[PDB]
Amino acid sequence: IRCIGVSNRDFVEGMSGGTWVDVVLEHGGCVTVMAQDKPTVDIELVTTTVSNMAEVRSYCYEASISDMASDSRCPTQGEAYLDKQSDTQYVCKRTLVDRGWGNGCGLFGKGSLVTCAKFACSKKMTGKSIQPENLEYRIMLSVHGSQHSGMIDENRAKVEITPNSPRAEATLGGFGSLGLDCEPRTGLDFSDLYYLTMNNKHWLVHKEWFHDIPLPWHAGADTGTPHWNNKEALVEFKDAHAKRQTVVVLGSQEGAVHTALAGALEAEMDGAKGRLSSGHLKCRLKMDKLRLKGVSYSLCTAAFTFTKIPAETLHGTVTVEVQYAGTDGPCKVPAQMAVDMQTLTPVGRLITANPVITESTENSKMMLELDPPFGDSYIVIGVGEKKITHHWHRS
Amino acid sequence: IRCIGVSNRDFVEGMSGGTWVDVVLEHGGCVTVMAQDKPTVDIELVTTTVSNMAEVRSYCYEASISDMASDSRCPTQGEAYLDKQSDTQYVCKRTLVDRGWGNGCGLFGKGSLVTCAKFACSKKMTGKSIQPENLEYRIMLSVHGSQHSGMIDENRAKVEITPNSPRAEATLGGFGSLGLDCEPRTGLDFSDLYYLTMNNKHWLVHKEWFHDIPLPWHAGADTGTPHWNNKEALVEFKDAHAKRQTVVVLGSQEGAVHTALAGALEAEMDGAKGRLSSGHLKCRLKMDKLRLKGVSYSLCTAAFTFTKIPAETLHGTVTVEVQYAGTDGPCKVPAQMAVDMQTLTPVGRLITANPVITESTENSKMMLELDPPFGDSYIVIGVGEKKITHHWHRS
Amino acid sequence: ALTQPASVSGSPGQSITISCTGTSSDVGGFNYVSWFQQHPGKAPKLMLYDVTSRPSGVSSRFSGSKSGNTASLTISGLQAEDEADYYCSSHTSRGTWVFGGGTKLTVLGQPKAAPSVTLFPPSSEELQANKATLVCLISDFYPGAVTVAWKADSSPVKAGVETTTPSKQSNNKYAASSYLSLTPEQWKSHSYSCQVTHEGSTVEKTV
Amino acid sequence: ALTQPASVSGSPGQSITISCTGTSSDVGGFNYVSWFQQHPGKAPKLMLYDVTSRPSGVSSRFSGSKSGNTASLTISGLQAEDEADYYCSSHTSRGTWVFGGGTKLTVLGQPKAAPSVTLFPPSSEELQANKATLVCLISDFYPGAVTVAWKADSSPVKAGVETTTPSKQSNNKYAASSYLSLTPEQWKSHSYSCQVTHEGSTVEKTV
Amino acid sequence: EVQLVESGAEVKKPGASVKVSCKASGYTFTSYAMHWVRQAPGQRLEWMGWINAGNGNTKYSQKFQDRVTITRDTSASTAYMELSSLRSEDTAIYYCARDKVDDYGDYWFPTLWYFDYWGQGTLVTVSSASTKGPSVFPLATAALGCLVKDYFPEPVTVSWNSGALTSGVHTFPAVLQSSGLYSLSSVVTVPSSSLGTQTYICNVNHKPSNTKVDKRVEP
Amino acid sequence: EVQLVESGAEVKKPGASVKVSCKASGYTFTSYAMHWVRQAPGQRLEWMGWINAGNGNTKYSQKFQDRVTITRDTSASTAYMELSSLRSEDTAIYYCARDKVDDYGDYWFPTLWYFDYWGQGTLVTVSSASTKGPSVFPLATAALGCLVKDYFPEPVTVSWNSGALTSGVHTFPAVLQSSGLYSLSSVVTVPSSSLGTQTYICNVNHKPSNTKVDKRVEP
Ligand SMILES: [Ca+2]
Ligand SMILES: [Ca+2]
Repeated sequence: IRCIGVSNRDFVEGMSGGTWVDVVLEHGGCVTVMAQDKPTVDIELVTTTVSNMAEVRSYCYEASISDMASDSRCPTQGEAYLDKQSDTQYVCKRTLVDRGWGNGCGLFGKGSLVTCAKFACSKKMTGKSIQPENLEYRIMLSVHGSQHSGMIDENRAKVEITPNSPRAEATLGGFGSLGLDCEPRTGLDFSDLYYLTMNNKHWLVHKEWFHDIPLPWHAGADTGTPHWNNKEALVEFKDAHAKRQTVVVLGSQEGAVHTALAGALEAEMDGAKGRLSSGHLKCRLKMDKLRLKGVSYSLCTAAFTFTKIPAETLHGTVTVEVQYAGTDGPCKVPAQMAVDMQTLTPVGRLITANPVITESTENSKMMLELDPPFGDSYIVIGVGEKKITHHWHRS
Repeated sequence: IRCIGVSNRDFVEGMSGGTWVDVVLEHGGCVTVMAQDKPTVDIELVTTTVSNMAEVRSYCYEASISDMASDSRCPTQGEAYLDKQSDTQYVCKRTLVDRGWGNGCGLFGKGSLVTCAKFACSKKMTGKSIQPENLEYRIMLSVHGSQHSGMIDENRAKVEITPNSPRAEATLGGFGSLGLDCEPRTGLDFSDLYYLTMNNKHWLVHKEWFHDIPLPWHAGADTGTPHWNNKEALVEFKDAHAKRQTVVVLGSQEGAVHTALAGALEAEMDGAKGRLSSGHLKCRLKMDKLRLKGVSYSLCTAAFTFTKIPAETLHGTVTVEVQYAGTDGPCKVPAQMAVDMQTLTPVGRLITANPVITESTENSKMMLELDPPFGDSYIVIGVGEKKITHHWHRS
Repeated sequence: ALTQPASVSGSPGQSITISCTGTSSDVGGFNYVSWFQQHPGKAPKLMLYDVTSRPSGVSSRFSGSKSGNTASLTISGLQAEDEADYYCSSHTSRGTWVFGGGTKLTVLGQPKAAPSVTLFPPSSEELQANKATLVCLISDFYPGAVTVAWKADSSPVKAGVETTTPSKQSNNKYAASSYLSLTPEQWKSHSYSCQVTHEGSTVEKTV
Repeated sequence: ALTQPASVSGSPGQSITISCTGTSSDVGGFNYVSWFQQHPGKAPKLMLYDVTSRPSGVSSRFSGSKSGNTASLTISGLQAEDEADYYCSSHTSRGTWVFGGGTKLTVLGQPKAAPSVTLFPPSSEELQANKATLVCLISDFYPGAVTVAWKADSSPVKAGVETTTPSKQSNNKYAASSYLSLTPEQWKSHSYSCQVTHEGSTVEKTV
Repeated sequence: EVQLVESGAEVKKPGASVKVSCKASGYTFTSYAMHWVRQAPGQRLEWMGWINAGNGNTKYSQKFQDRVTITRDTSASTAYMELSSLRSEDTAIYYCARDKVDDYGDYWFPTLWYFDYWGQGTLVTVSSASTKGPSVFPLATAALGCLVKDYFPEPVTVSWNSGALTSGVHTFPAVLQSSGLYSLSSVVTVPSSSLGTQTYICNVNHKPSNTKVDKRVEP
Repeated sequence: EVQLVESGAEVKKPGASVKVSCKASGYTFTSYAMHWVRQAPGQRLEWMGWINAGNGNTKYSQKFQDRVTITRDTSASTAYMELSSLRSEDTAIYYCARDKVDDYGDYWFPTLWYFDYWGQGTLVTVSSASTKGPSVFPLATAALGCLVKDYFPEPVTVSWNSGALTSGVHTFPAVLQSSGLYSLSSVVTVPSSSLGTQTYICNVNHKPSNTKVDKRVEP
């Protein structure tokens, strides 16, 4: 029943007596599979996981500087030098300044000056690599087994599909089992995609774009205190009037990066695993071992009661929840639609094949789904005098 | 002497017997003014100040969000609403999400959802307005009065020029006084310039550019907790799969702003006053009351000694510092250049008019500046047998 | 935020209904309506959810319904073991949860009996010890649900008041106590009155 | 960082020179060379700056010069009032300031006299009180400038040593004291020696 | 067998902070949100907040926005609630209760059957008092009684006439005041003919402070 | 009249922090940089750093980079030096000294005549000790003496034979140890013929602790 209420819902009808049914599962979608003499089954791709990612490279998009220092020399005394020039955490630059008797030099003219400042990253973004073999697709199945909405594993199963194990068989208790032969390697191509993390938000980006980012970077396996390459990308030096030189940081580039990510897929993180809420999986479902659990039940004879008002889903089907006064459960629910209440000739069809009451206890509930004809018809639940009806209009 | 050693040094020679001398003072420049029978005077614009600025407007270039909340409604139950929608610190947006029996709604379909989040500024930039009448130019004067480099107010004066007081007279003790009639209103036009402050750095920017900045802003007179207009400039909402909606902040725009400021003049702050290290002032100097202080001294007769090696400035002049053994001070320094040591015929000229020894104490020092001819010549200091010489080559 | 009656009672074998009234943003807006049973000294137990659904194991004597902004829990065939506090709850349009005030359910084992009220002033020794408490004793009422109002010279008073939850006497009726805390000066300023409300009746005492 | 001799002396009326040797990044690189005079108990006083310049009021008996990495302060016509510590200083290429070690200037009022050295071991009572100090007394030297070296069995020792600045005796020669602090066990491990150096001579005592 | 086990009772001073744990067994902890609901004595249930055990996301009631932190440890299958800047109104039993998250790992809408299992509850008493004995005052068919004021911690035991008088005796449960200290009273109904003739002594002892007190009650 | 006046002496414990002030008069405070230079007793001068009074910019020696803060108050014409995380090596006299900034308000290159005026200096003693009396040990032409160990604070006064013996007596200035406590010794030179015959008693008293001690010294 898990597709009931999903707007992006597809209905797939297999051939009577057929073995296979092709489906396309997409994040945000849900497929209801029907076939004659089989239980109706809802199937949905709920998660896509990437595991064992490897850190590729980190980029500093916001930096700061401190501990600025200078060395200066008189004209003809050569180039200035600071020992911070031998420290990779520092950025340095040389210029010339006017010197003379008034500031302590025996000769007049241009004296060398060098200025250094310690670079530190405020905020960085990290890129991690993806191996296509490390994908895992999680598929949920939910049988239309007459269970009602909000029941606190026979109607429900979880299946995991991987590149190395593209086939699964989900066992559905009394309903038998369903086979899945999927195509995980087809679809989203992680050949050229890195995983980018910035400020606890995540995207899938193209490698080519990631490798051409004009920002300081440190190596994937550089841990603890980082060593920044291309610090000059965020630091500039200015001089004024042959009197001094200062060092400034270019402001944060976070907005430029966010702008470049407008056309990119978004992702989340599950510990060390990446979780994508986008993508699809093409599967072939084997129906040979799927069975109707309650096809041998007797008819229910006691009185039904609507516990909710029947409700139209976005695709024109109708959901019906009823409470059953009797004790002869398990039993088949008499359920149909009719235009002529005297004939009780069936019109429309049910989506929930073989609606049943399961429990032998009184006042148990069940739910079913119907596909009414266009126009007016009566939903008829139960048999004989105590049957209940609900007049329906479709479109 | 304050121009000695400045690379951007201009020499201005007034007419003999002239009253006026036109000069152009620029930040980073220095003008040496010479005239027959007058002391040589150095004049320099050292600061330009803007006072009484008024805060115009502040822009948020980096924001953050917190206290995110949501309200949701079932289909046919109308639009969602959160009371944070009545709070100006919050940004809000509506969308639709799938609802049905499984998540508590009697009817299936699109239900209204609204999401709000509290906006806060991390970093802002402030623009202040300028009134042209509130400019102040500070001019330093330094007479070539034979004082030496590094002497711990007769040779030095400070003059202040304003739009409302464009004339000044600087008194120079024994040298008389110098008159200045300047053109402060001409020059840098603060008609269309705001003063921008960001991260304790400052620029002069154009009003047109400042008023078109696509960022959230608060009013100049909004104090304490700010009220941000156009918060949407840094906040966006996203939704996914008709299941949810989140709110994200666009990253810092600091780098875009820094990029737009590449072609702008830089400034500093002196308390509440703005200080510019760029610009100029055109002045006319009145020389009628300028006098030579030591024109009546007798000649020095005792022995001079070089205390430093004469040094060539960037413009080819030469500075000479000497110590004087005698006690007959104050007295005139015998000083010249000669190609023929027998003739002692003068060649070249002095920049320091009327070089003198001031003190009557022994072993006092003085400094003078010379303008040698091209080629070889002798710097000759003193008279008779004890005179000292230094052979010079120019170019 | 959700309103339910303070007390409800019935004879064994009969039916009773407990109402729970909210607003369009909780009870009238969604089907996230639940009922919990809480016996003394134990955690609440889910009895109903989704308005009408029962967890497996909960007797079908319990049933639920909803109309506009009012939800209802009906218990038929009352047994002595159903005696407990019952709470409705709803998820809200804001993603929060709200509970009702709680309803004491009594299964009547004796006829209803009005309370006896006695009002003690501050003991002459207490004022000499510089504190003053007024004490209101309520005894021999059934069912054990009361509300108490304190008055200082014909005007309500809510500060300084504390009241106990009714406790069983040895004779199986109920008793309760209410204290009004005062400085010796406040007490001497004014009359003071304690009025008990039980099954719609009110008994009043003054000192 | 700047090196100047420890002590300098001359007779009244004579000239003396105090050198100050640095590197190409302070004294040999710039003319920011200064000399300060410090009398006991007072702040330093600027005597020379810019290598050769005198502040107004400083007598012309003081003069300065510079050659390579070595600066020199010459004082002619020595007077008893010139007795003080003198310090050179330089601004550095790094924008910092460095001072020299300081030179004691003595104006000789009596012939030079070598020190008398006496070395006390730990008192027999001190070891029983669980501490051990060795004390070296130097007396009757002139001028008042010495350096002291402590040895533990013919090998240098710098830890635990403290030494006083020479102080005037009543007979106007100088005295000084040096302590070597030891645990009673360290003392019993080894000989110990104190050697005083005065005007290039060395006097040694051992216990 | 699903079980939620909470830590034992705690007494804390106003301004301090409490942290209570709730350990889950019998179900996969990361597939559920853990809610915290408190109940002041004699009062209604009050929802405080929840944490999604699978991804760590939380949601707090606005009443508790600043003072509440809810965390989780997955290895220990344990949820934690911490309340800071405590006041007298925080004295309550704190329960945890579970609800299932959806199959995408998110907890946007709860399931219909939220709070199907509850922890056993943890008593938290906010008081500034320290171990202290009570003050005993008198109170006077007729009803007489014993007022036992300002003691800490519980309990107090009361008898009448050293146990000779048991009939018509009722000792009330304690009341916790704005004081931060408990109070109670004990009442006995006796015939009015015996008032001046017969003596009635109230025996209150409070072992935490080891105080045994006897107090005559008379018109 | 140019004057720089510094605050009075301070005693502090290792790990704590000192703040010393230097108030400038007779010149325009904002036109100058204020430097701090310290001098351990008996040792050389050591430059610590400077602040530009006109714009607040500072420069610290790398030896003092982390522990030093130099600030200024223009309204009070006062410079401040604060040294944190003190150690035994910080015991010194702290001086301020001025130098002029250029006419653009900047302090890139100093003037040639830097430090032309100095403050009077402020003594700072780093020690963990508290007021305590000394331990007195003996020491033995001949020289004998008195070792006065481990006292705090200064001073100690020493006489010999209650003042009868003054000739050939010298009391040394105190030494501050790694202990954090001072020590000194007093020596007297006497004839060797008198050693066994004549008695020599050392009178040390230390009023801060109000301790008067007399100690005989003998072979
Ligand atoms: Ca590293
Ligand atoms: Ca405001």
